[PDB]
Amino acid sequence: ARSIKKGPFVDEHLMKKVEAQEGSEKKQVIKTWSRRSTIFPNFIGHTFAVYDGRKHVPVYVTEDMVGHKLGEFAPTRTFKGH
Amino acid sequence: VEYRGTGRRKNSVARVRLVPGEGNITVNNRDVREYLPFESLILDLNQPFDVTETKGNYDVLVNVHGGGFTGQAQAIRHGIARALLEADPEYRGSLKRAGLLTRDPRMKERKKPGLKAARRSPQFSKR
Amino acid sequence: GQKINPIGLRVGIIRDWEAKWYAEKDFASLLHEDLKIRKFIDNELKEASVSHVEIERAANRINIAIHTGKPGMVIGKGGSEIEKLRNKLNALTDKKVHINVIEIKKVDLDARLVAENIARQLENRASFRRVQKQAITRAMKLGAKGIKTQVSGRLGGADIARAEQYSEGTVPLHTLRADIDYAHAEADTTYGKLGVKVWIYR
Amino acid sequence: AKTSMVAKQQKKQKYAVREYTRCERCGRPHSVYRKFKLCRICFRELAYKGQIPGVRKASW
Amino acid sequence: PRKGSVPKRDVLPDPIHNSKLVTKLINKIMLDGKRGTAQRILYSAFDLVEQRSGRDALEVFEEAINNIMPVLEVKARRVGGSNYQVPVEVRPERRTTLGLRWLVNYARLRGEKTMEDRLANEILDAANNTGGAVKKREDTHKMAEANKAFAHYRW
Amino acid sequence: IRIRLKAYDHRVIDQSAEKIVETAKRSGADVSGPIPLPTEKSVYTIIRAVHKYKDSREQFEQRTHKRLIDIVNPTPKTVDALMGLNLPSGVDIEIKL
Amino acid sequence: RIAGVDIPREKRVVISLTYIYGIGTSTAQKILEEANVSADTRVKDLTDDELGRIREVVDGYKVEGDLRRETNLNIKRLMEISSYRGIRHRRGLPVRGQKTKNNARTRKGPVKTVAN
RNA sequence: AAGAACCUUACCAAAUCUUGACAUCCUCUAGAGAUAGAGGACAGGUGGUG
RNA sequence: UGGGCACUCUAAGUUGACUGCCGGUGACAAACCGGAGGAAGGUGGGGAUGACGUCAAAUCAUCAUGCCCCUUAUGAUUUGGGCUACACACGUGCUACAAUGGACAAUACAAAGGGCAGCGAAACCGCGAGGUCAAGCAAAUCCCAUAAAGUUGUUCUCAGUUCGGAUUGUAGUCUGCAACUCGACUACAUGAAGCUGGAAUCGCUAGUAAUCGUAGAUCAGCAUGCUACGGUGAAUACGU
Repeated sequence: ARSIKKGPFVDEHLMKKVEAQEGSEKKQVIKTWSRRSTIFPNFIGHTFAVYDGRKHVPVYVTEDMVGHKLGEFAPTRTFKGH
Repeated sequence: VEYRGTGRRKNSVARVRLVPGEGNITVNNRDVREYLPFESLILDLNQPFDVTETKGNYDVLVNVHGGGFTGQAQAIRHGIARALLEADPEYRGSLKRAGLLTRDPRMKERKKPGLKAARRSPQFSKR
Repeated sequence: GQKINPIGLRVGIIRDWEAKWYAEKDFASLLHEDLKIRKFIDNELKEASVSHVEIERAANRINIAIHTGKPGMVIGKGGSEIEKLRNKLNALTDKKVHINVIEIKKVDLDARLVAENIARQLENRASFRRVQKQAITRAMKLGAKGIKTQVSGRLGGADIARAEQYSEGTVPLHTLRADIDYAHAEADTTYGKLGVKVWIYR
Repeated sequence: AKTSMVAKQQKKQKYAVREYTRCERCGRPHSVYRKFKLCRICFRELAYKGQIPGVRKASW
Repeated sequence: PRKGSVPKRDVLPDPIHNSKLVTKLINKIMLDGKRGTAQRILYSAFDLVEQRSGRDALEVFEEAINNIMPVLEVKARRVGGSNYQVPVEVRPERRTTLGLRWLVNYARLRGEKTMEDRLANEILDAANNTGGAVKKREDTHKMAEANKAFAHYRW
Repeated sequence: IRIRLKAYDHRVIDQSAEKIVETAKRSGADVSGPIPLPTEKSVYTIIRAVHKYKDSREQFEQRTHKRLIDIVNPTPKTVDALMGLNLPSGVDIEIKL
Repeated sequence: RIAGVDIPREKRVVISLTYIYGIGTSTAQKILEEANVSADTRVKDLTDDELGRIREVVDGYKVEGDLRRETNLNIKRLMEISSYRGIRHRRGLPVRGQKTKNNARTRKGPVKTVAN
């Protein structure tokens, strides 16, 4: 995954709508389609409505989640047993 | 006084140069017992040296390339017989009796399509 | 799947290639230029009895040798018609000034011409048996060692596909030292497509 | 569907990992060779007539 | 098979002991085309049985082979609900094939540490009329002894 | 001086092996014999069927035959007669020079 | 015995020391470079002064307990934040992304068959 | 199918369009991105019936 | 390496294997058995080559096509997801359950291919994937590239083990806008089932069965699949 020279990956438009509102106090429910963006340290206290394919499941970002892409936190398939 | 007798086995070609002298067998400028891993190859190599009595009487300067070691050993053996006639052409009366002047055509098989690799077939079940 | 294609089997052995040029690189574009020319020739020279089209290439120049059973129809009244063919091809990519017309004297001895002649009559509500027998009769009258003809699919407008095959003389399709001209044509009728195959051996 | 995916393949995509190869003669997106830009089907038909230079049946 | 007989592939004499029998024993020990090991297995056992018995390595081997080779086999005929076990005397060529096979198989089935010691152990036991190799022929003879009543059903 | 030719057909490369040594000897010049270079066989394996019938493969080849002819004494009448290449539109010519 | 985990005696140091959890063969070979032990002496033929040198090196690495605790909190963290890896941990399924359709037994466990 | 992260994908969920994705004649700015702003007979259909 | 081109290779042409021959069994003749050269003997061995027809076998999703429908949709462009989901059953393979072995070091012997913005040497760094600079080669010239099984020694001493490497944790490499769904790999940690498989079953009479690696097509990346290439390499096949 990536490299050390390339570093972390966040979609070119995604962080723009993160450092857009951080000068304000309230977090938002920004609708998201990029599941491949790394959850950056500046992603803290921010609901990301990530598209699972049909819906925008919201996710409050805690410190531990920094490092994995928000796609890991958006379940795409559904299964209730057999 | 090089008696040039060619010899081919599988994918190997040996340039046998019979020269007079009692000594070892020098495969690619190396002793036969350092070149060939096993002695059984060295026995098959000296088959025409034994069928007609010339054992060790020549220092075979052989330049073999291709194949493994068994293919190279019999390519030398075939080349030796084709070179024993180069020294004395009245030697075939026992070489044909023991089948040493014939190029062995038992070369590998094609990978037959539809069948698993060579002549064998894959697993077969019934639906 | 029973019969190997007669042309493909004998190509290189007794037959020769139509596209005769070398291209270590740019092979894909050069080859597709050949088909682009051939496809344009197919509809432009449709009513002309065109049998083979050879494309040769040398010194950034495309040589086309068109074997036709109706010379003059392609050439024109001295060259006017062939000039339009040359410049229309000329407008495509490079220059291809060389166009050679070769007369096919025995039209009924060419598989592609016989198959096309059969297919056009079949489209005009003709007997699928009379067209085969008459064409076969002409070729054998012309000295051919043997001719084989086959028409397939909804013969006469029926609801079930059939295959009427008639043969005369010797047509050995298993011998390789023999030039058997083979060609397939289609006849689009109201009831569907037809399949014409001809095996003329001389 | 055809005539839209063919034009899309002809159309230059954004990146260098989006383009793919289609048989220019028929439009098949699978098993297309690079030396001829033809699918395994179109290769057979054209090689049988002899319209591909130097290509003949192999019988080794 | 149906059409006549099949010529057999021959072997050359052993490099050391000069015995075609010895080389064919290598052909039985060999698995997956590995001649190297098989050649080492036998010479590490021929030279080993010399230290156990004392006599020549090939001399004990010849004695042992004779005590494994079967004299009377039991081929199967059929009349109906009863299958006729017809005792047939073993032709000389099949005897050596069976004796060599029973030496290897009943050496593999035993075990102390390795294959060389197992082979050497079975070689000495056979010359002493002991071991599985000689117990296989004793059962082969026994079945031929019991079914002498079917002798005249030999096709 | 290294004139080399590549051809798909062995007959036009044998004819190209000749016909230029003869225009080399047309002038006063020594030319090396046609060197038989290893041909390059490209093998293609395709499924005959238009769908699912595998294990039925049609195999095709394409052999590029190669030759090497070396002019040993290049005279002016050879460089002027070097354009007399009778290429049948399918024989690639590579004069290293 | 090293730091509570007894290693098999009558075994070579390089081989016996891998019996400790958290230490493998490549790590074990590292001890014998620092501690001057010939990697061939049996633990039963080992000298007490050699034991001290070995034991000093061992605790430097993440040897026992800590590695067990570390690996668990790593998975526990994956459980808490409900990622793709960690939810599959709950359900006992291959978390890397292997095919669970027909061949997954070291994660599914016993084959509890359903009749047809 | 001799090559499923996008493509391939022909499947699904959103953002969309309707002379059209294609014939044939008549450098910045938002925005997931498409795309947007600024510097008419006809087509098409991996739709059905081997 | 100068020089030769001798040998060998390379690729064009050209000999040879035709029951010519010698017997003997059939002289109803074909034929059949043995023998002689000869490299090859009885269609020398393999490949391509698949008749009439059969199965309304397969393909309207390669393509075309009669008819039937959609035609602000059954058409069309984008992002995301899915095609990889998992109670399980089936077919086809791979890996092992070690001592003819594991490991540890040295030490050999191929074939066939591919390569231009590709193959990418040599050097340097890194445990290693790999990275930095790079010569040469449009290639019998340079690169992939090193075959490995194999040989020689040392170590283990039958143990779920110095067998086995599934599965997890951590830190990384490459490609790609982007490896979470869902890539290949590399290190360190872990260490599953598995002690040679029941009833049944398939393949094969030579360079075959078995065994070891190499190459190519596709291809940014991705094969235990497929197609090809060689190395080692059994044996009874009496008999119907």
